Amino acid sequence: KAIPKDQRATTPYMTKYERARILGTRALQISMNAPVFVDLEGETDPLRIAMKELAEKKIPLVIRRYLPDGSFEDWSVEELIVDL
Amino acid sequence: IFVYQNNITPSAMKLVPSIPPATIETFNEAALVVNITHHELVPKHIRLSSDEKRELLKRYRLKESQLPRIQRADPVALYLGLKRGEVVKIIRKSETSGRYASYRICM
Amino acid sequence: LRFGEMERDCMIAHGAASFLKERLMEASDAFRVHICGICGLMTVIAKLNHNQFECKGCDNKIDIYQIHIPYAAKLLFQELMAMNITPRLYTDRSRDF
Amino acid sequence: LVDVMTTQGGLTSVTRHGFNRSNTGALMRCSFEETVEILFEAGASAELDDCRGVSENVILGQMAPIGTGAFDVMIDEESLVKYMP
Amino acid sequence: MFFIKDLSLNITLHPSFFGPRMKQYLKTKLLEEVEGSCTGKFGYILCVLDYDNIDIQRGRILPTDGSAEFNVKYRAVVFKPFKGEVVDGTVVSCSQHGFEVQVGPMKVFVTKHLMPQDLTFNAGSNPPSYQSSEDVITIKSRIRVKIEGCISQVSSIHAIGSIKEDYLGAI
Amino acid sequence: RNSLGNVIQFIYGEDGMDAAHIEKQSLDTIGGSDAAFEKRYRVDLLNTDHTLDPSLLESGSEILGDLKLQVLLDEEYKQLVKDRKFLREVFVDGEANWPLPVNIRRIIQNAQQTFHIDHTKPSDLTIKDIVLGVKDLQENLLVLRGKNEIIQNAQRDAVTLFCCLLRSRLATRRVLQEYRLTKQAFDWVLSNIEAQFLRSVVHPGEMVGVLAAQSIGEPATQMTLNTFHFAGVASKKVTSGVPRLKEILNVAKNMKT
Amino acid sequence: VGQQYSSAPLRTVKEVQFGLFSPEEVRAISVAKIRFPETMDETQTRAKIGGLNDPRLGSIDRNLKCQTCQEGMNECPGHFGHIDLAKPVFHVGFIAKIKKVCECVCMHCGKLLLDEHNELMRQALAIKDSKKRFAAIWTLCKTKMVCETDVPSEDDPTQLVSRGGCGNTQPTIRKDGLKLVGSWKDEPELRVLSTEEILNIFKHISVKDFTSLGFNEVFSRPEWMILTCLPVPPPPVRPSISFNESQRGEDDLTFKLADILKANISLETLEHNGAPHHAIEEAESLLQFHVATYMDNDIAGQPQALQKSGRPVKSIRARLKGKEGRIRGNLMGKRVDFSARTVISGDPNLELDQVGVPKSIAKTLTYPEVVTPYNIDRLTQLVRNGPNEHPGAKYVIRDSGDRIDLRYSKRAGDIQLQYGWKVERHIMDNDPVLFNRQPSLHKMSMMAHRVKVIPYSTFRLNLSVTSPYNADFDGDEMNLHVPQSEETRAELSQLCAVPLQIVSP
Amino acid sequence: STSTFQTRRRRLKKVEEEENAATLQLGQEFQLKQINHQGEEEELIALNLSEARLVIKEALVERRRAFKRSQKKTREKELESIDVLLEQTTGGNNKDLKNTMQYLTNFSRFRDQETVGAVIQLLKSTGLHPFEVAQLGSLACDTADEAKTLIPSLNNKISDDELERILKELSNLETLY
Ligand SMILES: [Mg+2]
Ligand SMILES: [Zn+2]
Ligand SMILES: [Zn+2]
Ligand SMILES: [Zn+2]
Repeated sequence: KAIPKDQRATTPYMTKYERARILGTRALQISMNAPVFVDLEGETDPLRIAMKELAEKKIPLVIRRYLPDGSFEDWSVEELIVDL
Repeated sequence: IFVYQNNITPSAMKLVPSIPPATIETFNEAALVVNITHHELVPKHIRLSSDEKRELLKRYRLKESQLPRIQRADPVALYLGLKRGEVVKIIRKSETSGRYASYRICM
Repeated sequence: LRFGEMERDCMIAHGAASFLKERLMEASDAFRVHICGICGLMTVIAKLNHNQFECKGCDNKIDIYQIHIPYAAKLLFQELMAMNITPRLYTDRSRDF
Repeated sequence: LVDVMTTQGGLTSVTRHGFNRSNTGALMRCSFEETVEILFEAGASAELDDCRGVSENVILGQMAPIGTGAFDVMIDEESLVKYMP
Repeated sequence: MFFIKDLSLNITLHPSFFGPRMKQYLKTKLLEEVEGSCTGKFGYILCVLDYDNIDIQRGRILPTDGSAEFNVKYRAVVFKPFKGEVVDGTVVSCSQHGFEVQVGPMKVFVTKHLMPQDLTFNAGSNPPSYQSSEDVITIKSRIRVKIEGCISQVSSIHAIGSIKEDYLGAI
Repeated sequence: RNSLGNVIQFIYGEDGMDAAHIEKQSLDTIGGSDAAFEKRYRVDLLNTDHTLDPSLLESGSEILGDLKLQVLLDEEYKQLVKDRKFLREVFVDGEANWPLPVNIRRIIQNAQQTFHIDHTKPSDLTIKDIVLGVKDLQENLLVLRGKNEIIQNAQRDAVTLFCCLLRSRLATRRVLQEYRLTKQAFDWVLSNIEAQFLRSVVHPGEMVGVLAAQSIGEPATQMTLNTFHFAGVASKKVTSGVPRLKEILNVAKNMKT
Repeated sequence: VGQQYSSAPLRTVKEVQFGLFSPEEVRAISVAKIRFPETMDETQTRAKIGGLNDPRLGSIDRNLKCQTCQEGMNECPGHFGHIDLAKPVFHVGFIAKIKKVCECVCMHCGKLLLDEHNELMRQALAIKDSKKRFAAIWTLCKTKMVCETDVPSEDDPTQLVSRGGCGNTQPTIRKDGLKLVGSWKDEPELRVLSTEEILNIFKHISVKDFTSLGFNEVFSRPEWMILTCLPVPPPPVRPSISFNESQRGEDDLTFKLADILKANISLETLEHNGAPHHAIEEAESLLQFHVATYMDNDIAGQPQALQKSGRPVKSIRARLKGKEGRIRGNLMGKRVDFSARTVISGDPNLELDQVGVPKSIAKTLTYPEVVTPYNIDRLTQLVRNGPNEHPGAKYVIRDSGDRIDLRYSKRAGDIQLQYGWKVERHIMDNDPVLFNRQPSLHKMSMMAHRVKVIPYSTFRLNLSVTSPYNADFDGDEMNLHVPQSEETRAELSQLCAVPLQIVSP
Repeated sequence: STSTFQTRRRRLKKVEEEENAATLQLGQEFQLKQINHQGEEEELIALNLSEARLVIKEALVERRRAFKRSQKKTREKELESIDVLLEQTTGGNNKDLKNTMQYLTNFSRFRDQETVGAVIQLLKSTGLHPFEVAQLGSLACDTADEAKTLIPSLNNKISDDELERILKELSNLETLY
C-alpha cells in the first residue's frame, strides 16, 4: 500500500535473515561481474567483498519489508543498524 | 435477563428475537449459582466500544476475521452478553512478561 | 540422496529460504512451462523458434507467460486435469489481502 | 501450540479431523493425510489458493516467505549514484 | 486517430549494467524494445514522449540471479486504425487486383472490386494505373480511403479499404 | 501469525524474546520476609539508622536529611513494593527463578573486575544518578515500536516482568552497599543491558511455528511408553506418558483417567 | 531450466484457482480426436496411429514431432486429447456430492427446496463459507421430500403465497455401487436414477441456486461433476518403457483408458444397431466402472478391477496418496543432485565448524563458479588441472549454454576461459556445506560446515558436535548437500553454521 | 508486452471483444475514461495530423538536447531537416517512425504551434468525442455532408449549419504552403 519514510514502525535493526540475504544477494551480483563501490584491498571473494561493501555501508540496496496486511516499509542498508 | 428454574417451553423461547432493537437473554439458576469469572484460571475479559475496536484493527492492520475468536455461547461471552461482532480484551498473567494483552472477536 | 520432509521442515526452521528453493528446483526437478494468461493451464503450444505461441480454446497468442516449477508439479497438475480437475495457475493476485 | 489449538473457538485438534480443515488453502492441507480427497472437494467448490503457505510454495518450487524470504530487496538507483568518487 | 496512451513495461537487467548511470541503459533498452513495435492491442508504438521524465521507480532484485527488474512507466504516441476510420495517404503499389495506399506507418490495400465501376484497370501502362472518364490513379497520387477492415499481423497491421462511397477517392 | 493473517500471539512468547537469549535468573524481590526485604532495598535519608553510611556514597553525609531526595528515594521503594505484590499475584507458587533475557547477575560481575573496583573507597554516584538513570534505562528496552497508544501500551507489558528484575537489581541500596559500582561502572552496566536486551529480541522472520513444533516432538519422541509406576496400587491408576499426549493433541472425549 | 530461451515473460504463481472441466473446454484444449484404443502398429508398422497416444499428442522415439511443436521428448509437456463418452457418467469421487445435491433439489423443475420464506433457511443462506453454508442447507433439505407449491408468507398463516410449481414428491436416495436409487411412497417405487437425467436436472439448477450451494458460476458448476468428455492425459503422464526395439512396455493408465475406450465403443455401437433396450444398461455400467475405476481403485464397492496376473491397478489417485507418492513423495521431499553420504568418525584435530570430506567426494561434487577477473587465473588453473588431480574441475560452460566435458573434449588442455562463463569445479577446502544426520527433527540436525578435503573415505567431524547430530561412530552414515549459488552458500554461512547453533532455543 | 494502466479482472471466460468502428466504439484500451499514471482520470488523447507531427517533433528535439547533456563526459525542406533529427535520436531500424514522419509531414495542415492551438481551442468547444475532434482536425471538408459522411459518429451530434461555421474557420486557419 506504501508507507511514508515517516510513520515508520519496524525494527531499526537488521534481521539476520535480512543481512544474510543482502550479503548473499550482493556477493552473487559481484560475481555476476557487477560494479563494486569499494576499494578491494585485495579481496577476491564476492562474499568477502560484499561483507566489506557492507561494513562501509556502501551497498545500493533497499529492503522492502512487507506487512501482513500488504503494505510495506522500505529500509536502506545505509540506514539499517548492523549490530548482531 | 430472564432466570428460569427447571426449563422453558420450546414454544416460549422462540419469541425473544421478535422485538428489536431490545434484546433478551436466558440463564438457568443452577448456572448462576457460581460466578465462573471468579475462577483461578479465568482472567478478566472486557467489552470494547465500536471505536476502541475500529482502532485495535487499524492499529494492527487486522481484517475482522484474522482476530482470535470467542464462542457466542462462551460462558464469559454470556456473562458479558456479547453480540456477533463485539470484541473482548482478554488481559492475562504471563510467566514470560507479567502481563499480556490479547483479544477475541465474537462469532 | 533424498531430501525429505524432515530435512525440509528443518530448513524452514532455520529460515534458509533459498537454500531450500534450490534443493528443490535447481538441484532436482525444475522445469519450464508455458501457461495461458487466461485458462491457467499447461495448454499453450510453445514453438520456441518462430516465437509462435497460441492456446486455441482460450484462444490466445498474446497473453502468455513462462514459469518455474518442479517437474512433479507440472505432472501433478496434469494428473489432476486427468481427473477432470482444473488447477489454474495465475501470476497476478486479484483477491488482494 | 496451545494458542494454535484454542484461538479458533474452542479445541481444534492437531489431526486430519481438525486444523487440517481450516480456512487454509488447498495444497497446504493437500499435503497431509487426505490428499486426493481434499483436492477433489477443492476444484469442486472453486477454491482459490493464496500460495502464502510454505507448502504452497515448496510445491511450486518458488521462494517461500520465510526468514530470508520474509521480504523483498531492491536497488536504489539514487543511492547507486552517490556511491562513486 | 493517432493516440497518446500511457503505458509501462518490464525490463530485466543484469548485475553487469548496475553502474552509476544505470538509469541511462534502461531508458535506452526501453526505446530499443519499444519504439517500432506493434500490437493489435495498442497499435503502432511510434515515439516515446518526455524522454527526461521516464519513471523507473525502484527495481527489485530477483532471487536466484542478481538481475534486477524495474517496471518502467512511460508515455508514447501511438496509432491503430479502425474499421470505419477515413484516412488519406499516398499510393505505393498497384496491380490487376487493386492498389495499395499508405497512410501513416500502415499500408491499406484496395481491391479493384472495392473501388468504383467506371474505373477500369490499365496494365499496358507504365507505371501501372487505373483510369476513369476523368480520374487517373497511379503510384504517387494521393487518395482518401475508408478502412473497411483491420488485420493484426506479427509486427504490423494491414487493412482493406474502399473508395466506392461518396466524398472518397483522389484529391 | 500464520499463512492466513490470523494472530496467534500478538508477541512471540508474549514477550518478543528469542529463546536463544534467556536463562534462570532469580527475582530477589519475591522470596524473603517483609523483614529482610526492608533491610535491603530500604533507604531513608532521614534517620541515623536507615541512611546510607557516608562510607559508601561520596555525597553521603551531605545527604542525610535532604527532603527533595527522599521523594525519589521513596518513589523507588513504593515501587519495588508495588512490584513484590504484582509478582506474588503471578508466581503464586512463590517460585523466584525464571527464564529471562539479559543475564544481569553476570553483566555486573564483569562491571566489577573490569574497572578493578575496590571495596574500600566510597562511590561517587549521585543518588539522583542511580534512580533517575535506571528509570531512563527501561525507557529504552523497547520491544515494540509503534507511534500510537495501543501499541506503546502493549510495550510496557512485554517489558514488565523484566524491569521488575531490573529494579530488583538496580536498587539504590543494592547498587552501593552490595556491589560498589562507580558512575563509570554503573553507566556501563546500563549500556550493556540496553543492548544485550535489544539483541535478545526476536528477529522478524524466525519460522517459530516449525521451531515450536520440532521442540515438542523432539522430546515427544524420547518419551517412555505405557509405563505406569503406580501399577501395584490399582485404583490409584492415572494416565501418564505418550498415550496421554496422544489423548491431548487428539482432543479425545473418553480419556482413560 | 529446461534449456532454450523463449520470448515468453517469466513470472511466478500467485494464486491457484481450482475449478472443474466443462466438457466444452475439454474439447477446446484437446488436440487428439482419440478414436481407436490401439497404441501403434499401423498394422504392425512401427509408429503411432492417429488413434491413441499421439494422434498429435506428445511422442516417443526421440522425435521432435509433437504437432510441429517439436522441442521433442525433453522440453515438451504432453498435450491433452479428449474422448467423447457415449453416455454421461459419474465422477467416482463426486458421487458423494452429486447425491447430496439431489437430496437438496427436487427433479423435474430442479430448484431449491427452501426459499427465503422458510426461516430456518435464512440463517443458513447467510453463513459465508461455501463449505458449511452447504452441509447446513443440506441438513435442512435431506428431510423435505415434497416440492411445496405454496407456503405461508410473513403475514397470516391463513393466506398462502406461491413460488415455483410442481409438488411431485421428492424421492429419498441411497448409494448402491456407482448408481443412485430413490423411492417414492404406500409400497415404494424403486427405480434407478439415470445419469442422463441427473445431469439434466443439474443443468437446470439456477445461478443463485448454484452459489447458494457450495458452487461457482464460472469455474465449477455442479453439472460438471458428471463427465461428458473425458480428458486424455498425454504420454509424459503414462510413459512407456522400451527394451531397445520391437520390445514395448506401456503404462497401466494407458491400459485403463484402452478398456475405457473399448467399453465406450461397444456401447455406442449398441445404439445404432440391434438395441435390446435394457441389455445396454448392462454395458453402460461397464463404462461407468472403468471411467471410475481409472481415477480411483480403492473403493468400498469391492471389485478391485484387477488386471490379468492379479495386479491391482494404479488409479490416478493412487499416485498422489501420501508418502511414496506425488504430493508427499516427489514434491515435499525430492531425491537431489549434489548430495553425498558415508560412514563418519571423530577427529580431535578439526575445528568445530569443519567437516573432513574425503577427496573421493570432493572430486565428484562440483560447485559451479563464475569466471571472473577475480578468479580467471586460479580458475583456469583448475580447468587445466583436469578432473582427476584434486584441486581441479570437471566441466566448463559458455554463454551459448553448452557443456564442455573436461574429461574428454579434444580441446581439454586448450581452452581460454571467459568473463561470464562458469566452471563446475571440485569442492575445495573451506566451502560451506550442509552436513547432517537422520532422522532430522532438530534445527541442529543440519548445520553448515567448513569443508576440509582429506584422505580415506570417511566424513570427519568434531566430537563436541556429536550430540547436536546425536551420532556415534559405530558405523553411523551421515549425509551432505552442497550449496550451488553464491546467495545459497551465504544462507548456510550466515545462518545454519554450527557455531551459530551453540545455544538451543 | 507493454501494460496499459488498467487491470481488467479477466475471469476465464474471455468472450465479448465487441467490434470496432465509427460507432465510436474503440477497444477497451481506448474509452474516453482512461487512467493516468499518477492515478487520476483523463480524457482520451486524440491527435490530428500536424498536431501529431508537432508533438513527435517536440519530443524528438528535446530528446536530442538531453542526449548531449551527457555526452560532455518549407514542405520539401522539412523532409531533410527531419531525417537528420531521426538519424540523430532514433534507433535507425524504426522504419515505421520514418514513413510516419513523411506522411505526417506531407499531409499535415498546420505548421505553427499557434495555428494548431486555435484549431484545438476552436474544436474543443464542440463537446465532440476526441476521435471526431481528431478526424475533424485532419480532414479537408467543405460541406457538412462531406464531414458528417466521412465521420458518421456525428450526424445528429451537431446542427449542419454550425459544423459549417467550424469548417469555414478551418480553411481560413489552414496554413499555406
Ligand atoms: Mg544408533
Ligand atoms: Zn488459454
Ligand atoms: Zn509438444
Ligand atoms: Zn419442483
